[PDB]
Amino acid sequence: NLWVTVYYGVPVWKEAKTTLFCASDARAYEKEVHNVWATHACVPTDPSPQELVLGNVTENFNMWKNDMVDQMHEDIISLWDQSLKPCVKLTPLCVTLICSDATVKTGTVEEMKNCSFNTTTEIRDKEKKEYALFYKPDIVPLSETNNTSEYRLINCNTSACTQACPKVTFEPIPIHYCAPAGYAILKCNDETFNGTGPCSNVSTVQCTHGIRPVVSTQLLLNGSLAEKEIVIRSENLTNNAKIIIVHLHTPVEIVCTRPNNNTRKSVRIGPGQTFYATGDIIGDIKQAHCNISEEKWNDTLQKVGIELQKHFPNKTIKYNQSAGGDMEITTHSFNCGGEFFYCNTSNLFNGTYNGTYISTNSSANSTSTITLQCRIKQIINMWQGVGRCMYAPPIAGNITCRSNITGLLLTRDGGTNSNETETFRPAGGDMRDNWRSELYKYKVVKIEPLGVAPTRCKRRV
Amino acid sequence: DIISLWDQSLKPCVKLTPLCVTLICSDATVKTGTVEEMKNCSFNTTTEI
Amino acid sequence: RDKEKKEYALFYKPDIVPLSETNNTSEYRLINCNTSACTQACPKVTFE
Amino acid sequence: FLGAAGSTMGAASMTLTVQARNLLSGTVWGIKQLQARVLAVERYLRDQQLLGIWGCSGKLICCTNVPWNSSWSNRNLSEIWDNMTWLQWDKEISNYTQIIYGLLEESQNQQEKNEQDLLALD
Amino acid sequence: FLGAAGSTMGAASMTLTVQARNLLSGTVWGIKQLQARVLAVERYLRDQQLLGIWGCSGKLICCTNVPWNSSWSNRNLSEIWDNMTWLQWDKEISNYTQIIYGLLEESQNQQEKNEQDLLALD
Amino acid sequence: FLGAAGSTMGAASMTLTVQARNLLSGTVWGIKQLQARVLAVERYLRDQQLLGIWGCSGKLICCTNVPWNSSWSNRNLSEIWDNMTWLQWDKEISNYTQIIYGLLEESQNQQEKNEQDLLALD
Ligand SMILES: *[C@@H]1O[C@H](CO)[C@@H](O[C@@H]2O[C@H](CO)[C@@H](O[C@@H]3O[C@H](CO[C@H]4O[C@H](CO)[C@@H](O)[C@H](O)[C@@H]4O)[C@@H](O)[C@H](O[C@H]4O[C@H](CO)[C@@H](O)[C@H](O)[C@@H]4O)[C@@H]3O)[C@H](O)[C@H]2NC(C)=O)[C@H](O)[C@H]1NC(C)=O
Ligand SMILES: *[C@@H]1O[C@H](CO)[C@@H](O[C@@H]2O[C@H](CO)[C@@H](O[C@@H]3O[C@H](CO[C@H]4O[C@H](CO)[C@@H](O)[C@H](O)[C@@H]4O)[C@@H](O)[C@H](O[C@H]4O[C@H](CO)[C@@H](O)[C@H](O)[C@@H]4O)[C@@H]3O)[C@H](O)[C@H]2NC(C)=O)[C@H](O)[C@H]1NC(C)=O
Ligand SMILES: *[C@@H]1O[C@H](CO)[C@@H](O[C@@H]2O[C@H](CO)[C@@H](O[C@@H]3O[C@H](CO[C@H]4O[C@H](CO)[C@@H](O)[C@H](O)[C@@H]4O)[C@@H](O)[C@H](O[C@H]4O[C@H](CO)[C@@H](O)[C@H](O)[C@@H]4O)[C@@H]3O)[C@H](O)[C@H]2NC(C)=O)[C@H](O)[C@H]1NC(C)=O
Ligand SMILES: *[C@@H]1O[C@H](CO)[C@@H](O[C@@H]2O[C@H](CO)[C@@H](O[C@@H]3O[C@H](CO[C@H]4O[C@H](CO)[C@@H](O)[C@H](O)[C@@H]4O)[C@@H](O)[C@H](O)[C@@H]3O)[C@H](O)[C@H]2NC(C)=O)[C@H](O)[C@H]1NC(C)=O
Ligand SMILES: *[C@@H]1O[C@H](CO)[C@@H](O[C@@H]2O[C@H](CO)[C@@H](O[C@@H]3O[C@H](CO)[C@@H](O)[C@H](O)[C@H]3NC(C)=O)[C@H](O)[C@H]2NC(C)=O)[C@H](O)[C@H]1NC(C)=O
Ligand SMILES: *[C@@H]1O[C@H](CO)[C@@H](O[C@@H]2O[C@H](CO)[C@@H](O[C@@H]3O[C@H](CO)[C@@H](O)[C@H](O)[C@@H]3O)[C@H](O)[C@H]2NC(C)=O)[C@H](O)[C@H]1NC(C)=O
Ligand SMILES: *[C@@H]1O[C@H](CO)[C@@H](O[C@@H]2O[C@H](CO)[C@@H](O[C@@H]3O[C@H](CO)[C@@H](O)[C@H](O)[C@@H]3O)[C@H](O)[C@H]2NC(C)=O)[C@H](O)[C@H]1NC(C)=O
Ligand SMILES: *[C@@H]1O[C@H](CO)[C@@H](O[C@@H]2O[C@H](CO)[C@@H](O[C@@H]3O[C@H](CO)[C@@H](O)[C@H](O)[C@@H]3O)[C@H](O)[C@H]2NC(C)=O)[C@H](O)[C@H]1NC(C)=O
Ligand SMILES: *[C@@H]1O[C@H](CO)[C@@H](O[C@@H]2O[C@H](CO)[C@@H](O[C@@H]3O[C@H](CO)[C@@H](O)[C@H](O)[C@@H]3O)[C@H](O)[C@H]2NC(C)=O)[C@H](O)[C@H]1NC(C)=O
Ligand SMILES: *[C@@H]1O[C@H](CO)[C@@H](O[C@@H]2O[C@H](CO)[C@@H](O[C@@H]3O[C@H](CO)[C@@H](O)[C@H](O)[C@@H]3O)[C@H](O)[C@H]2NC(C)=O)[C@H](O)[C@H]1NC(C)=O
Ligand SMILES: *[C@@H]1O[C@H](CO)[C@@H](O[C@@H]2O[C@H](CO)[C@@H](O[C@@H]3O[C@H](CO)[C@@H](O)[C@H](O)[C@@H]3O)[C@H](O)[C@H]2NC(C)=O)[C@H](O)[C@H]1NC(C)=O
Ligand SMILES: *[C@@H]1O[C@H](CO)[C@@H](O[C@@H]2O[C@H](CO)[C@@H](O)[C@H](O)[C@H]2NC(C)=O)[C@H](O)[C@H]1NC(C)=O
Ligand SMILES: *[C@@H]1O[C@H](CO)[C@@H](O[C@@H]2O[C@H](CO)[C@@H](O)[C@H](O)[C@H]2NC(C)=O)[C@H](O)[C@H]1NC(C)=O
Ligand SMILES: *[C@@H]1O[C@H](CO)[C@@H](O[C@@H]2O[C@H](CO)[C@@H](O)[C@H](O)[C@H]2NC(C)=O)[C@H](O)[C@H]1NC(C)=O
Ligand SMILES: *[C@@H]1O[C@H](CO)[C@@H](O)[C@H](O)[C@H]1NC(C)=O
Ligand SMILES: *[C@@H]1O[C@H](CO)[C@@H](O)[C@H](O)[C@H]1NC(C)=O
Ligand SMILES: *[C@@H]1O[C@H](CO)[C@@H](O)[C@H](O)[C@H]1NC(C)=O
Repeated sequence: NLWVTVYYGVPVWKEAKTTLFCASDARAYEKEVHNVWATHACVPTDPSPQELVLGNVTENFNMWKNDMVDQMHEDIISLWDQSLKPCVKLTPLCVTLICSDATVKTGTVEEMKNCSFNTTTEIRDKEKKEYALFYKPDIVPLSETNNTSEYRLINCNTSACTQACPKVTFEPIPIHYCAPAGYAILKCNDETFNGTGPCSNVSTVQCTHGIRPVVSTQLLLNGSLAEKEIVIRSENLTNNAKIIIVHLHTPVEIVCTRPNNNTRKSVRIGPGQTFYATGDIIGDIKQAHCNISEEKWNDTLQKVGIELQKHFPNKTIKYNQSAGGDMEITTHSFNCGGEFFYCNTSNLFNGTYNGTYISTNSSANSTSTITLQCRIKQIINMWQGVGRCMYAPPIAGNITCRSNITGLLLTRDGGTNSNETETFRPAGGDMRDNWRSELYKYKVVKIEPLGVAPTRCKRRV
Repeated sequence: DIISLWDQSLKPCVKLTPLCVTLICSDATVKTGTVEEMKNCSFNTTTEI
Repeated sequence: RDKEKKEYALFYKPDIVPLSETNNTSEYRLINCNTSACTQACPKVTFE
Repeated sequence: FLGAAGSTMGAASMTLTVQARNLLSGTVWGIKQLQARVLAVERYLRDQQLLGIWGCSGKLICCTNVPWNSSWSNRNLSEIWDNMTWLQWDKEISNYTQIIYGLLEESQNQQEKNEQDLLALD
Repeated sequence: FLGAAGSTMGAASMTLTVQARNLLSGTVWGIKQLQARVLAVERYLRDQQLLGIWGCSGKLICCTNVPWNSSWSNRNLSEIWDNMTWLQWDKEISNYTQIIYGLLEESQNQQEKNEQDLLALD
Repeated sequence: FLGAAGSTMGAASMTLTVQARNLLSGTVWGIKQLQARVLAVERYLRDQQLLGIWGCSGKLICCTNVPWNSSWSNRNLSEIWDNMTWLQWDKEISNYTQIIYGLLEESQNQQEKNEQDLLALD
């Protein structure tokens, strides 16, 4: 009667975990073999990906329990460490610094400080007096001070910092994540994808698209855009300690600059190792800042309020400053060129939206620009101290960088007094939320090509 | 396996090269309690600076 | 780490260089000091 | 690849060979590349070893001389092969698997020893 | 190994198994030896997988039920199998390889489903 | 696994598939796990490659069309298959192995070329 039969190559799958690998987009790496993300070691994706939509397939999704984002976080940490490993270590520079003054008066921000010390030459006996201009957030007054002019570095009582090599470029080259053979990556195709829940349109692929590992807090930069509508993603939307990833549809352009003409000098420390620092500032001293259009940012906040009032019905939402904390927590972190900006964002997230469409200024046109000021550090302790601290070497000349804004990382500070006005503050710092906004579509599965079924057919014996 | 596991466990920890200095040592357990074995030693350590 | 001791050795003439800012004095350093720190070969290693 | 994931079982009777042709072809990144290269070989060889133990290796569709138990049977042939998809089948059949696999293995060895005894008695 | 590289096509039809028995068996140097050990397994399993997809795996010489197109045909059988060696053939026939291989794959799956329908109708 | 190590040769003729079932898939420790994972694949693929070269791969019990020489023959069939065990056989027959293996290889290729010439002459 009915005899059991086995089929090889059935199209079924199951949920599993595996070690995906990088694959670049065959960019010209004949001279740029010095990138920090080592993308020249990735497999060149010469052909187009196997983009096939399945049809009549439903799959359940949950990206907060994804393992791809944890793997990508560990890859970024290990790439950073193995790029920062063979460079110069700044252990002989942690000495007593005599810092008088560098800027002539208060100026814009007098964050320069003229610190001199006794560096060590190639000869272990002769020590030489040297000077350099350090930024104000890098130097601390020395312990047991009688308001004296003795300063040390921020990192000396915590961990020694290795500087970045000057040939290493921090440019975010796109990275494709590819599953091994025998696995697959299934992605959603709903244009109004919640983030969790099932999808009615699923396609298959072997390699994800070219996501840019862009490191920034608060505002997201250079990301992928949503298709037609602003998408608001969160784990619960009722727990106040869950970061809301807002995904815009139209990008907003930001222009960030450090305008003062800075120089670079090399201080020899030990045999064969140098140390690059700020030598002098040529010309006038101006303020490092960033510029956004005010009308476009108001329209973007108004549309985010439109999309957010339907999840908090019959309420007014009200944007505010970031919470209490240090500069590295509150300020919008940023990096272009190689200089690590930290921008203020207190006049940016400022206003409110109730149910009525308050401003119809999109019908008119204005050239008013919001300008937010940014400080600049050298010594960074990023990813909460799980990675090593780095001294970013200075860059001669002025720096400019155009960028887009595709996402926001908000948080809620509701309470009993928030019965009509709802507070939404900027927040960030958990760096895997940056890469949850790019790996929202994808899921990894393992194919199981053995199948068991009866055919009412017997083996010929 | 025991040797290599021991070496990789002691690999990332603190090295005591700066501790090897001249120690000025006087007896702390000066009493004749037939134990002794604890010598109070002072030295010039190096701070972060 | 405290007690330093005076010690001599006979070095070949291409290895030593007169020190910087010399008034034709008798101060010499190694050739490799301003280029890269140099590790000696182990004596049990054979170059055959 | 996986073009008939939502189709019927019989519609997978012509596209089951394209799921079998993509199963092998495809220093941090060096480590990940090496681990992926070993994983693909392992996942191919496990399925080939199970097919060889069942004895119907070298072909895609088999017949295994073992009756289908009524505890596993719930539908008719048209209902299974014309309405349900392979993923729903794999969801609803997945229990009682290792006893099926052992039954196929001992049936294959019984076939081998019976054929060898028949040829030795020739 | 490779002793009939300069001989004719027919003369390589008795020594094609000696070149199939050397295909598998044969910390800087540890890394190089590990990479060589993985590459040998990959290069053997790719050819075995293609032979399995064509359905004639387990034997050295096959016949594949697919006509030889006139766009590929240029010589006679005596000229091919008695005058030319395998190297000139591998130089000259190498185009249309993917469509030849796909034709063999679909022909093998058609044979499998036709045989299964014949045994099911029995 | 290995449950019939002390039984007769015929008594291992029904449980010889359980040894083939467990033959695959049964940073210091990461290195040891990686080396073990490569070693299992190599040791499985070597036996499968030899069985494919002899041409009787895909089955557990073979017949190889080659006469048993009197220089290897010392006992009767009942004495071999009812009194001696397989480990004693592996101890006592182990010489003249490569000659037997090459004879099986050339016999298989002769069978392939004879069958292909018979089908080409059809
Ligand atoms: C940040 O802090 C550093 C150090 O704390 C300052 O750097 C020093 O700045 C002074 C002031 O400009 C420099 O002194 C000048 O140096 C010129 C060239 O240097 C050579 O000559 C001097 C001897 O004069 C040597 O000591 C030195 O090693 C070099 O060999 C000289 O030409 C200048 O001399 C003129 O002025 C003096 C009076 O000051 C007169 O007596 C002379 O006759 C002549 O007219 C002057 O000496 C000094 O060289 C700088 N370096 C160091 C290591 O001390 C930075 O200026 C300060 N600010 C900024 C923005 O970086
Ligand atoms: C979001 O995405 C935008 C778009 O890419 C980023 O903006 C880029 O930022 C990078 C720096 O991070 C810029 O790269 C630098 O550009 C400088 C200017 O290049 C222009 O001018 C030269 C000379 O006229 C032209 O040849 C060139 O084609 C450009 O028109 C370069 O001077 C820099 O060169 C550096 O690298 C080379 C190669 O290694 C070295 O030889 C140099 O010495 C130097 O080290 C560098 O290439 C880039 O121009 C920006 N693009 C745009 C469109 O503005 C944002 O940074 C990004 N956001 C974040 C947060 O990363
Ligand atoms: C092993 O060896 C070590 C060092 O060799 C000993 O450690 C020292 O022990 C002495 C004796 O107890 C300590 O001296 C005492 O310190 C107390 C607190 O210390 C502060 O104040 C003193 C100034 O008095 C500073 O020098 C010091 O840095 C701290 O800021 C004081 O309260 C004590 O003062 C009292 O006694 C003196 C007389 O000795 C009177 O003049 C005072 O008025 C007051 O009554 C005293 O000075 C010393 O601090 C310890 N540390 C060091 C680094 O020297 C161990 O005791 C020894 N044994 C063991 C078992 O470990
Ligand atoms: C250091 O500061 C310099 C002074 O600002 C920077 O130069 C500026 O670079 C930007 C690039 O974003 C240029 O903006 C472009 O302008 C053109 C229009 O060009 C016309 O107008 C300019 C006005 O100065 C004129 O110089 C030209 O000849 C043209 O007539 C736009 O089409 C582009 O879209 C873009 O907006 C500035 O024009 C340019 N200013 C000057 C004075 O050259 C310089 O980039 C800074 N250094 C670094 C490394 O960034
Ligand atoms: C930030 O936002 C900008 C606009 O908001 C983006 O600028 C657009 O980028 C598109 C993609 O690179 C461009 O489309 C391409 O344009 C060229 C020139 O006409 C065509 O040849 C290409 O076919 C076309 N690409 C496609 C897929 O059709 C847009 O022209 C360009 N400008 C506008 C006004 O839309 C920035 O790319 C974006 N990112 C950054 C880093 O600035
Ligand atoms: C770097 O090295 C220089 C040496 O080239 C140091 O300068 C010396 O500093 C000491 C103090 O640490 C000075 O001693 C002082 O002498 C005066 C009298 O002149 C006395 O009143 C003080 O109480 C103190 O004893 C010394 O004069 C000075 N110069 C020399 C040539 O030795 C310098 O301190 C080191 N550090 C820095 C940060 O520059
Ligand atoms: C290593 O040294 C640095 C510098 O001394 C230490 O940073 C200091 O940490 C303390 C404790 O968090 C800070 O004090 C706090 O200041 C805030 C205002 O910013 C005030 O509101 C709090 O009540 C508290 O007093 C201190 O400001 C900070 N110093 C600087 C310059 O920021 C660091 O803690 C040391 N690390 C270790 C492990 O010893
Ligand atoms: C980002 O920018 C905003 C505005 O530019 C900064 O907020 C303002 O910071 C100043 C500090 O100079 C505050 O002035 C002082 O505040 C203290 C504490 O309330 C008060 O006791 C003093 O009398 C004086 O008013 C100012 O209140 C504050 N807010 C506004 C609306 O101006 C902010 O500090 C910047 N940085 C960060 C990390 O947010
Ligand atoms: C840009 O967006 C902001 C908010 O998204 C718009 O400003 C807001 O306008 C309303 C009414 O025009 C303000 O409400 C009232 O403000 C007064 C000011 O003291 C207050 O006393 C009243 O109780 C009431 O709340 C609201 O404060 C204001 N928000 C601000 C200024 O941050 C603005 O109209 C938009 N501009 C454009 C050009 O689109
Ligand atoms: C740790 O560092 C301290 C310095 O804070 C050292 O103390 C100093 O030691 C020297 C000898 O190495 C003392 O010099 C002596 O001076 C007397 C006259 O007072 C003379 O008779 C001796 O022949 C010798 O020259 C010095 O006084 C003393 N104190 C200071 C403030 O310099 C100490 O030796 C170092 N080592 C240890 C193990 O503590
Ligand atoms: C590290 O220090 C050494 C020793 O001071 C430097 O070697 C010196 O390099 C210069 C430039 O090549 C040599 O000058 C040349 O000498 C030749 C004669 O040999 C002459 O014909 C040229 O016109 C030129 O003047 C110099 O002789 C040489 N010193 C010795 C002792 O051979 C080396 O350049 C330094 N490296 C760095 C990176 O600073
Ligand atoms: C399901 O998703 C697929 C993949 O995104 C959609 O196919 C795309 O359709 C657009 C038409 O707007 C084409 O331009 C693209 O080329 C298609 N993608 C590919 C890979 O070919 C499909 O339309 C979606 N279907 C539904 C019902 O949502
Ligand atoms: C943004 O948040 C700050 C948090 O401090 C708000 O400031 C408080 O406002 C309430 C309103 O009555 C006062 O009672 C508190 O004393 C304020 N705290 C401080 C430290 O000043 C601020 O009002 C918020 N912004 C808006 C527009 O609501
Ligand atoms: C948020 O925006 C409002 C107006 O857009 C700011 O209120 C004005 O602030 C300036 C300078 O602080 C004052 O000169 C005006 O008188 C203020 N106008 C009103 C109506 O209050 C407000 O300061 C902004 N918030 C922050 C934190 O800067
Ligand atoms: C949509 O998203 C919100 C926030 O992520 C979540 O609370 C809600 O359950 C989601 N709804 C569905 C149908 O997935
Ligand atoms: C909330 O707002 C909507 C639209 O403005 C309105 O229809 C509804 O009645 C409001 N809810 C309550 C409880 O009034
Ligand atoms: C929303 O705020 C604007 C501010 O001008 C006001 O005109 C409008 O009446 C408000 N709407 C509601 C429903 O409170």
